[PDB]
Parts: sequence; structure tokens; C-alpha cells
Amino acid sequence: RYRPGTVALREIRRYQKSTELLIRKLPFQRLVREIAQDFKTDLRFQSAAIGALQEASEAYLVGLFEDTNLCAIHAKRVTIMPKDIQLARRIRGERA
Amino acid sequence: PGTVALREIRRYQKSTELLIRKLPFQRLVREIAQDFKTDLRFQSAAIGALQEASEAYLVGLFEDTNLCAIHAKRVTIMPKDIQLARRIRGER
Amino acid sequence: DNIQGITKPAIRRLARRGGVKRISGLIYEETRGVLKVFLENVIRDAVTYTEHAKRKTVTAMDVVYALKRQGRTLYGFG
Amino acid sequence: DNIQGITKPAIRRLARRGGVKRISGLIYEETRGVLKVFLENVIRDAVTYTEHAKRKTVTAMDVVYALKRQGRTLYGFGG
Amino acid sequence: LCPVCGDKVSGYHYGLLTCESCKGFFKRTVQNNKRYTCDKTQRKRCPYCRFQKCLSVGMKLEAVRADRMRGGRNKFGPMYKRDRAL
Amino acid sequence: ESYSVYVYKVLKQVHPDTGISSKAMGIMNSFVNDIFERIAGEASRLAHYNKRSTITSREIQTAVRLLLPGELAKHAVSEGTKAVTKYTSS
Amino acid sequence: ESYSVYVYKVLKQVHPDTGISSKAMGIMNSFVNDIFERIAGEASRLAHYNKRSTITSREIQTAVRLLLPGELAKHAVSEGTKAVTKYTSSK
Amino acid sequence: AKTRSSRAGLQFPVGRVHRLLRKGNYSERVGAGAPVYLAAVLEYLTAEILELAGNAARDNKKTRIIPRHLQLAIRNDEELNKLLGRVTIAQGGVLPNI
Amino acid sequence: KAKTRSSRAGLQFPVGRVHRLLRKGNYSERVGAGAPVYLAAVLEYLTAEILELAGNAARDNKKTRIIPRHLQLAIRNDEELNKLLGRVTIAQGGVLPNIQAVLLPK
DNA sequence: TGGAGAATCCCGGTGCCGAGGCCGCTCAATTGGTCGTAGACAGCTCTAGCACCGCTTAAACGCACGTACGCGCTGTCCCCCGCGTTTTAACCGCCAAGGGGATTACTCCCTAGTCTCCAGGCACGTTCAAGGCCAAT
DNA sequence: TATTGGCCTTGAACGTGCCTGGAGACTAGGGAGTAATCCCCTTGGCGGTTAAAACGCGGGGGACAGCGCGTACGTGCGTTTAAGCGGTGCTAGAGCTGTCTACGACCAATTGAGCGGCCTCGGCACCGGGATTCTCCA
Ligand SMILES: [Zn+2]
Repeated sequence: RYRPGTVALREIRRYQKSTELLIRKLPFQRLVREIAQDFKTDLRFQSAAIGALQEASEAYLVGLFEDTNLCAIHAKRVTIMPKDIQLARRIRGERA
Repeated sequence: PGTVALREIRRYQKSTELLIRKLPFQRLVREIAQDFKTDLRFQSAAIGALQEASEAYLVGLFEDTNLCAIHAKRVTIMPKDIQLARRIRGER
Repeated sequence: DNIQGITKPAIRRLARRGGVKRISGLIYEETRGVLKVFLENVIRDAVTYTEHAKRKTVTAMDVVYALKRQGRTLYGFG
Repeated sequence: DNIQGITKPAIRRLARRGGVKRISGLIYEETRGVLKVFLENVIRDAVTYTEHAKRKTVTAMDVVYALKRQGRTLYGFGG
Repeated sequence: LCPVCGDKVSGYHYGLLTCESCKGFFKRTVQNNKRYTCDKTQRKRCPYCRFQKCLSVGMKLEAVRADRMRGGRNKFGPMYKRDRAL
Repeated sequence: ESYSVYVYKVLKQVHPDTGISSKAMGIMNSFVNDIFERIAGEASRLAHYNKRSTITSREIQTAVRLLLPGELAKHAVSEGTKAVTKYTSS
Repeated sequence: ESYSVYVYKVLKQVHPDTGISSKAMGIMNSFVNDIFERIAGEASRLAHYNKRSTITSREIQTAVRLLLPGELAKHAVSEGTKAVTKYTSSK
Repeated sequence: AKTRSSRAGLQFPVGRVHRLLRKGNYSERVGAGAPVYLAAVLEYLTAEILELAGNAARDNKKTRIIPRHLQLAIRNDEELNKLLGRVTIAQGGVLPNI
Repeated sequence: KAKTRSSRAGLQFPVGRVHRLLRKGNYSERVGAGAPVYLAAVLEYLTAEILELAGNAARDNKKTRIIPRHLQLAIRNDEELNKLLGRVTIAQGGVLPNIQAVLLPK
């Protein structure tokens, strides 16, 4: 058995060496279509549009997680909590 | 040791006037500008605008620093809070 | 609904790429909310761009222009 | 050495306007450095604008354009 | 003459013709929010009589500025000018 | 060339018994110029995207929808449409 | 229209034995278009500020100085001035 | 009605906006309805900001709008705060919070 | 007899194409004879620098073709290029390997 | 420090799909002459930026002091991590039917361009009522 | 003596002159608006793996609270320091006008550089496979 935290570091090293998308494609397409439903009914999407949206979303989430990690480390912790996300989004200027 | 600080905060948040002496700021502005070009000349309005922009920027930075300090279970701001605020802000 | 398609392991992977070591139990709902807000904004701009052009199909150019409008310029899709 | 003209009471006033209750003793040097970095980046673009049009006097609109270039739009100084 | 006391008027002060004395008295009273306890010769006898007569003749209170902004003209400017046309 | 006359008329329409200072007037002028520049640039980009050589009311409406937030965008679109309809009626 | 031919020529100039992929060319085309738009917009703004109806090498030089970092701006200004002088020398 | 603003029922100059659109290098041609729409939008935004500033100045017993009132009006409104979030106002101060 | 403007200027990027883009882009009423030369030279210089850094990054990983990850590595490892391309995301680029020191085992 | 034992790297084989090198033609880059004005250049008027100087007084600086706050330590209990079974729906391949994007003749209304008339908008100089300051009281 | 008065400073509202830019009218040419056609291209089914999501559950390390202690930061007062407000003197350089030429727009032939389509073969990804090195504990 590996002590808690070794597999986390292994995953961190592994997922920072790759460039593939980390979200399953079909649920993301369904979510995108459901969100777009409220703007105009019976919309069609090119595959490139959904791919670009997915790429942008993953990049944004990775950056937000980096900021959240910095905020959590500031408060003498190792575990990220929602309050760190709120602080990062507040300082960034996203949340009012 | 908390009453005078609160009174100062109230008065300076209601105050809306400038908070830096003008002659030292003018001297600093001219000293910085002398590096890029020689025998430069300035208008009064340019120096006023520079001062006001600097003051607004510093006030905003201090607000963010206070937020970062409060996040860490403290009431005293430290250089680490300023550095974290500028890092997340994206300034380099 | 479809938001549950963004599962716990997916958010875990996204956090792992971000360097996060330990994750709490209430992180995933916050991540879902912020992702919904971001997608809503981008899709709104893209749909407006599509509507102005007298079209019923969303192209990659609309997404790229919408991302550029938010200061999130994206390369590789035209 | 004119940076010391930004005295400690002035920095304290600026912090009080920001809602700060307690201030450490190492804040002042950091604030001075930050102010110098900001002013350098504004003044460089202001002088660059001034060199265009063959002028020897820096105008307010030069600093206004320099600020607007950095996403720090300022109202009340023309333009 | 100034209707509040009976001296020579100096001009348009908080509604109509008054003198410098009554203008000053009104501005001090309004700015200081002064409260006391109760003819030109008797104009200094009691603040109450002069004050109540000033409010009675119709000269107005809101003409005084709470923030004491300087210069310009107040809302009664068009009215003052129309009355001054005569 | 400034917007002082028009801003003053708007203020007289809104608050008939409230004045304005010189510095506030300068701030209002800067605000109007900034908003004009933003909307015009967005309209120009929209016209360039669709390979069009003209800027019409459609591009202005789309730019207003893209820039202003929800209720502001709704009311601005309503006011602009009313103005264009009245002008076209003549 | 694209910049693939010119990008490939520049790549062969700097790295003789080195290829590229299609996605990398797409990214480079986006990069070139972005930089072109930035410089052109800055030059147009500079021309409009000074009340002039022409964009010359001077506006390009000032825009490059405004938009690029120090060493990059210096080298770009040197290269552009050299190119303009070489172009003017011939006729 | 001779002025285009009279036809459009506006208090902003349609002709000046048209001239600025033409001599600004936005497009080769400008439609006849674009200046009207733009002037109406600008007038509405100015009226909104002025109304909020006047209300802020009338809360306190004041009778003249200074930049502090404009800053208070913009900061306390959710829509205008988002619209003008990256704008510095001369002699506006900060919101009396914290 | 006809000579290309790029050959006169000694460039690889096109001068006529840049001139046409400047004319059609609604930037100025007139365009000077030397502006496209300067713009093309600057663009060529920037492209050459990025290509050099990306090629070195690709050679580091024992590859002979440049892929988006090499471009991202070259851009993010250079301070001036990173400052220039600060708000730009590269498709299929990834992130730089970076772990905070505290998170490491004691 | 030594021992299992998972995670990881250094090695060929292989074959497949995309990078990269031709052809033909069309369409955009080049040449050359003519012409109208944008901008270089020189000269003159007058704002305004920069120097000193004296006096008054509010900010800046120094110093003694004591209490509130930061930071280290200890204990305990919640709750996330690592791993081994079940359950599920994401991928992949194929296919077929429209739906909508892209291209092309074509025609007609919309907007640029020029010339003339004259009032809206900017620059001033001048109120002028209201807040401010002073001595005699 | 803390209250009367008299003179002085003040910042948006008003008049006046004049000029440059908006309004009206007319015409020519091209940009935008509709149809008709073509064919990619997007949506929708069906069935067989099988990798990924879901689930159970024991425990170990980390979040969190309590307490003690030392010094750094706040507060007050006497004493320097120099910022702030005038007045005066003296140009450097901004700001506008005039002349006239050098440069860039525009048009018509003319030619060659650069997109599209089509083989093809070499870099790169995938599998064993033993070799070697990270973890963990006892
Ligand atoms: Zn009287």
C-alpha cells in the first residue's frame, strides 16, 4: 500500500506531461447543447466549435485551479476548499 | 489600540482628497522621467493625472492585500499578502 | 441533468493538471457552477455572433471571436 | 533619492483608505518599489508618445493615452 | 427698507430684498443650528424676535446650502432674475 | 468640440433643479467619448467579419447587445429601435 | 489566404533540417494575424492622434516601440530600419 | 424639422455623430440609421448615469453633482459597475465600506 | 524586368500582400511606400525568433517536427515572449511542469 | 541499510497516415505616365514652464511605553485517500437522409460627391447671490 | 464676550460676435437583396467491447481549536523640517499661417507567384521486454 499523497504526486507529474482533453466528449456536447437551448431553439454545431469550447474551458479551469492552489498554500493548508476558489475569483475580478 | 485606526479608516474613506504631498511626487516623477530623455518638460495636468492614477492603483492594491490578509486569519497586512495579490492579479 | 456528466474524476484530473495535491469534498459543486457560468457567457456571445450573420449553424469563428471578446484569445482554430 | 519623499504617514493614509486596520513595518519599502514600477511603465509610454510630433513638453493627453493603453482608463483630464 | 428690521436693504438675500445684517444673522443661525431663549435699535435686543420676523416675512430657509457650495446660482435664480426685471 | 450642451440638456430633463460642476462635466465628456469609441469599434469589427462595406443599424444593435449587460442592453436596444423607427417615419 | 509558404521559408532559413505539423502552422497563422492586427491598430491610433491621413514607417516604428518589450522592440526597430534603407537604396 | 435630432426625437447631435463615424476609419460607407441608433444609446446611458448621480446627491442635502456623486452612483449599481469596472474617476474616492 | 518588392527589401514575407491588407483594413486614408516594408520586416523577425525557440524545444525531445506543445514550451520559457503572449491560450499546448515546494514529501 | 514489488525507462519492429514535393492556370502583384494635395519647411507671436525668495504653520520625525497580536505547540476527531468488485454508458464503425451553407446572374435602391446658404456651437466678458473673514463690541 | 455688521472672494448661469460645419438637392454607380441549384455536412439509429464511472470501507494524516508567551506595533508629546502660498523675472518652445514640391492615389497592360489536386514515403506512434529505479517498512 502506498502512503496517502504518493499517488497524488504521481498523477500530478503524469497529467502535466500530456496535452489531451480530460473531459469525456459526449457529456460535454450534451451540456453545451442544453446550455445553448436557452438562447435559440434548434441550433446546429460544427465539430470545430465544440472542440474550441472544450479547449477553452479546460484551459480556464486549469488556470483557476492553479490560482486556488496558491490561495490554499497562503493559508497554511494543503487541501483546497471552496473559500480558496472564491478568493481567487474575487481577486481576479470575475466575481462581483 | 483599535479606536484611532477605525476613526482614521472612516475619515479617509469619507475624505476623497489626495493623500500625497505634491512637491516630492513632482521630484520623483521628474527623476524617473530623466532616465528616458534629457531636458524634458512637463505640464501641470500631466503630473496631476500621474498622481491620481498612482493613488487609485495603490488604494486598490491595498484593498486586495487586506482581503488576502483576512483570508489567512490575520488583521495585519504583510509583504507576502501584497505579493500574492499581485501574483493572482497577473502583474509581473 | 447533463451537468452530472462532469464527474468527480474529471474535475480531479483537471485539478491534478493544475498542481493541486489534496481536494476537499465540496469542490466539485463549485467547479460545476463556475464552469456553467463561463460556458453560459461564451455561448451567449457565440450565439449572438451566429444570429447576426443570418445562420442556423454555430461555426468555430463565432467561438473564436467570442473568446477574443473576453480577453481569452485562442490559437489553432483559425 | 527622491523616493523617500513618499513618507510613511502617506503610505499609512493610503492603507487606511483601503480599509487596513494593522500595518506591518516592512510594508513601506514594498509599497515604494511597487509605486516606482508603476510610474516607470506609465512614464515610458508617455515619453514615447511625446517623442512623436517632435514635442519637448509632456502633455496630459500623453499620460492619458499611456494609461488607456494599459487598461487603466482615467476620466477627468481631457479626451 | 429691510422688512425684517427696517434698515437700508443691500440686495437679494435668501428670497428678497434684505440688508447685510439680516443676511448675516440668518446664515449664522442656519449654519450653526442655533437655539436661544426669548426696529433697528431693538434689532440686537433678542435673536428670537428678529428670527421669527425673518421667517414670517417669507424669506426662505432652503436657500442656505447644507454643504455650503461656493459660487454659481441656486434654483431661485430664474425667479430672482424675473423679479429683478422689474 | 465637447458634449457639454447635450449633457446639460439631459440633466435638465432628468433633474430640473440640480446643477453640475466643471470636473463632473469633464468626466461625463470622457465617458461619452469612451462609450462612442467602444461601440464604433465593435460595429466596425462586426462589419469586417461578414465581408460588408457598410455600417448600418443592425451592426450597432449587435454591438450594443455584445457590450452592455442584460437590462442595460434591453433598454438601450428598445430606445435605439424607437429612435430609428421615428426617424424613418419622418 | 495564409502565411504557410513564408513561415516555411523562414523555418528553412533558421532551422534547415526541421519540419512542422499542420496544427503548428494553424497556430503560427493565428500568431501572425494577431501581431499584424495589433501593430496596425496601434499605428492607426497614432496617426489619428496627430491629425495625419497617412501611415508611414514612423508610425510603424512608434507602434513597435509601444507594443513590444525592450530587447524585442530594439531588434525589431533595427531590422525594420535596415529593410527600409535597403528598399529605398534601390529603385 | 431641419435637424436630424428633431426628426429622431433626441437631444444628441446626429450630424456630429455621423461626421465622426465617417472621419474615423471605421468603414467605407455609413448607413442612414446608424447615427440615430448610436446617439439614442449614448443619450440613454448618460440619462441613466445622471439620474443615479442626482439621486445620490439628493440623499444628502446637496444641490450640485461633483465627481464623488458620480463615483457613488456608478459603484452602487450592479449594471454600471460591470460596465465601468476598469475606469478611474478624478476625485471620486472609494465606497465607504469595510 | 519586373521585381518583387520583397526582393528589393531583401525579405521573405510578402510586401504586396501586406500593403493590400493595410489598404483594405480601414487603417488610414493613405499608406506610405515604406510602411509595408517595415511591417513585413518586423513580422519576419518575430516569426524567426519563435521558430528558433520552438525548433530548439523540439530538438530537446528528440523530434524533427514542431507540434503545438513545442510552441507552448518555447513561448512560456522565454520572459519577453511570455509577456507579449500573456493572455493567449494555445490549443493542445498544455502547461509547464511546476509543483510547489511545500507539497513535496519531507 | 536491505528486500519485495509496482511504476518507469531504454530498446528494436512495424506499418500507416500525413508532411512534402510537383503541375496547370488564374488572379493578384508590377510598370509606367499623369495629377492633385498631404506634408515638409521656414518664420513669427505669445503662452507658459522653470527659477528664486520670504514667511508661516501644519505635517514629519524622534522617543518612551505597554498591551494586543502573531506564531509555535498539543490533542483529537472528521473525512478524504488507496484499493478491489459491480455497473454503465462512452467509442467506434456503418449508413442514410435530408438541411443548410456556398456560388452565381441580376436588378434596383442606397449612399458618396459637389455646391450654396446660414444658424448652431465655441470663445469670451460680465453678473451676482451666497459663503467667508475681519474689527468693534 | 461670544454676537453684529461690512467688505471681499466665487463658481455656475447669462449676453455677444462671428465662423465653420450641418442641412437641402441632384446625380451616378455599385453594394446589398433575392432566387435557383449543388452538394458537402450535420443529425440520427443500432449493436458489441470494455474502459471508465460508481461503490464499500478501513485508517492515517491533516484541519481545527485551545493556550502560552514574547515583541512588534500603536499612541502621545516636544521639536524640527520643509511643504504650501504669494510675488517677480525671463525666455524655451508650443501653436498657427504660407509656399510649393515631393509623394501617393488611379488606370491599363502584362506577367509570374501562389492556391488546389494528387501520389508517396518517412517520421512517429504502438508493443513486448528485460533493465533499472522510486516507495515502503521493519
Ligand atoms: Zn434687515
